[PDB]
Amino acid sequence: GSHMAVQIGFLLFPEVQQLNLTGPHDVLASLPDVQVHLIWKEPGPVVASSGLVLQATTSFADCPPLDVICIPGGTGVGALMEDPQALAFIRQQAARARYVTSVCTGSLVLGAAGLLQGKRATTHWAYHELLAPLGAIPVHERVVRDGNLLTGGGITAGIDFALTLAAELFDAATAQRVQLQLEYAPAPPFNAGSPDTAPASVVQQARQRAADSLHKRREITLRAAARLAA
Amino acid sequence: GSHMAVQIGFLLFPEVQQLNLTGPHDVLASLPDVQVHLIWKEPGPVVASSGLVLQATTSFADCPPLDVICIPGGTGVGALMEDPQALAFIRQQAARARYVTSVCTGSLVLGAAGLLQGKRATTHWAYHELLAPLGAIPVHERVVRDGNLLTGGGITAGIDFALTLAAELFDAATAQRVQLQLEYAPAPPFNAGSPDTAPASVVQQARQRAADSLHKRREITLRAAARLAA
Ligand SMILES: [Cl-]
Ligand SMILES: [Cl-]
Ligand SMILES: [Cl-]
Ligand SMILES: [Mg+2]
Repeated sequence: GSHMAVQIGFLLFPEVQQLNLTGPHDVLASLPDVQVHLIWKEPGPVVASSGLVLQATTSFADCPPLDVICIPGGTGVGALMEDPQALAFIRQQAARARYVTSVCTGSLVLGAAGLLQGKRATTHWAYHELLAPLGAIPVHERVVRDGNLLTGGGITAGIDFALTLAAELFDAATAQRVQLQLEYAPAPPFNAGSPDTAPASVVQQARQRAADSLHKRREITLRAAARLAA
Repeated sequence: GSHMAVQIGFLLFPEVQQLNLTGPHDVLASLPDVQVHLIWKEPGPVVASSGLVLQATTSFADCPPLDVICIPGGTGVGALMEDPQALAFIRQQAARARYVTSVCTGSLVLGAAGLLQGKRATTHWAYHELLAPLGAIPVHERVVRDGNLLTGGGITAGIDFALTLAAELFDAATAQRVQLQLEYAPAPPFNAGSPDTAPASVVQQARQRAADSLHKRREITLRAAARLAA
């Protein structure tokens, strides 16, 4: 241990999209003197949306004050957006955190917690329209900073997000060393990572596959928004 | 129990580099009609090199016959390269698997198992010189295919590897749909992901940080290579 150790905490909830957590985890855990916490109601196993089992290391109650709080996205976001225990924890940690952050649909949770009002932010492309009712000003960029808020786009944007955050916590040379250790020189075999470049038939397939979830999440978002409006 | 599901297995071992497993796992588990296994000597918790805890779903003995075997890399591969039980599992699965695969330094395990003799393969850039003593034809590319062998480069190459494998298992349109769902249109904040583009100062800092591991792994590699004589 060190008096100056940086405390980084990820919310780990059932039906998280695990890459939203595990991509950033590997970038940030590599940084000098960092301790990374995986936070839920109690320590123990938590099942991600793929069926991969992750393990929370601390409860909300025992989590130390965080220098960075990060909300990963996933199917489980809808429940979180109306989880008073989780939202209260997020607001409490955000009061003093150096950085308040999210990846993918985790920004919808920051929105439900009241932390995006009047702020520019992004989220997963398929849910991007849900930012505005939460008070955010939506921006279509992969990593969006507004003061001490940092939000990443959909799933794999967590890697770009975390390297950006690494340079802010330390410096460019440190982020570059991590990027090289991860051999992060991506060369995607297709050009379908954005709805603006993917084949139109693939975009339609993706939207159809997401329509039921988007409908349910919109209902949740509007209830969360009405709470903020009152 | 979808009977025609592709059976995909990752070796999950102590001191795995978790992102070598969790990146490809999230890609492949998104495919239709697949079942993904995490295999170790027994089911239960397995701690990755960063301290992230993962959970093996099956023992070697209980694992079904796999269509795809995938060996992730990590600090723990040195032990695997001389682990007779793990090597026997790999060899028996590879004897009939439709695809034999690895990410990062997992190809050194395939090499120790005798499965790269005369075969084109890659690995993490910092360990690439360990391929030739194991009989491989070392190839400086991010994803290398040689018959039913498919190997990926260091850590984050797992995502590009897995999308390539997804198109082989299914088709391009299916792999594109997963790419879009993962929003995998990378925009790295630095250009240091390869030793060819990173600043030379950064390459030196990465090489020095890897030096003790490389020393240990070279000794193991030369013992494993001599055992390939018969
Ligand atoms: Cl169509
Ligand atoms: Cl390694
Ligand atoms: Cl080793
Ligand atoms: Mg079959």
